Amino acid sequence: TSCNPSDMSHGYVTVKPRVRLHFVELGSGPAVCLCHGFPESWYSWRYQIPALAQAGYRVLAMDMKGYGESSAPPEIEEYCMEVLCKEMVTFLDKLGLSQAVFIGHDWGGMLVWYMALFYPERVRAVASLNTPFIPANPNMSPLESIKANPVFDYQLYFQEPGVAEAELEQNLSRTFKSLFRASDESVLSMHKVCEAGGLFVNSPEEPSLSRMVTEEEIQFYVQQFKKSGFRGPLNWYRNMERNWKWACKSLGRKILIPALMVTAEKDFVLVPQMSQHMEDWIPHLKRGHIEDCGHWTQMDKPTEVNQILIKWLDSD
Ligand SMILES: COc1cc2c(cc1OC)[C@H]1C[C@@]3(C)C[C@@H]2C[C@@](NC(=O)NC2CCN(C(=O)C4CCOCC4)CC2)(C1)C3
Repeated sequence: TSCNPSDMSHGYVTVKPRVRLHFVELGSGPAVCLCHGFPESWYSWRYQIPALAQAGYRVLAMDMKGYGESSAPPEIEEYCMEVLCKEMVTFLDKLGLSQAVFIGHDWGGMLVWYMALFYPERVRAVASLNTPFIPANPNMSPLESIKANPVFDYQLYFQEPGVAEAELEQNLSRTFKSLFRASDESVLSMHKVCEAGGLFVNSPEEPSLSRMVTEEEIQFYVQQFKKSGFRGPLNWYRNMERNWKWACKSLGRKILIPALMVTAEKDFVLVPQMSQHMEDWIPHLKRGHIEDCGHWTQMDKPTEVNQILIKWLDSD
């Protein structure tokens, strides 16, 4: 049901000089690669690694670049989609892996999406939790698509180096106790974060422990964000220009490999309606849906999650 880090097989792979990637491996069979979201760790797949291995799979759960035991280079440009995706491929190469299944959640959702577009020969199959695939529009700058959706106002507060960093890093134990909750325990409003001066502004001094997590697991995340900081994780937000430009090349291409889109009903930012037309560009796309389910899907509803994937991995 869970995973003891000191009971794992720990692996590391240098993909570039200052850049080594660490992961956790378990099981045999076809190779599955799990890529986490923000601000998390391979540990947030702790309910899915073991169930997946038992279904007959070679599972590799990752510390995405900038997190945990993976390297956190100081340059923002190192964090754009095009640079990260290529490093995934070098990753597969140095293990003798010709192809793989990729399954991403949140930001990791977007990464898994760029692989099936640009490197579909190494991608056996692709799946995403929350994150929808929406083709860029060549005539809407990214800062415009923020005007028309102020739910995303928080991205601007994130753009300035230093600022957002200070808030999340002053008291780490409060940050994760504040963030990792279910929708009905929420202590954040994404409405005018830029104006109010931050996120943890209307949030109590001593948050209560939510129902979903233990006082240990908060310590786990707390200690991982002690070596690297929040500079790395926040920079995944600050490459919107290049990502629009690179992405513009996909126009016309259609992913044709086996695919699956899974939405959650209490994610009020990565909202389900945002994927309504993903079938026009992905003709083979299967779907799933979960209810009562917020953002931290795997932690809230792990059994629903496990059943949907495993039924889909064995379908094709
Ligand atoms: C309910 O209230 C919540 C609100 C949030 C979160 C949890 C919540 O509790 C439940 C957490 C924490 C944070 C700090 C703020 C916000 C949202 C958080 N996640 C996020 O910002 N992910 C980004 C990467 C993937 N993105 C896309 O792929 C495309 C881009 C263009 O098209 C639209 C989707 C865009 C967003 C995920 C970031």
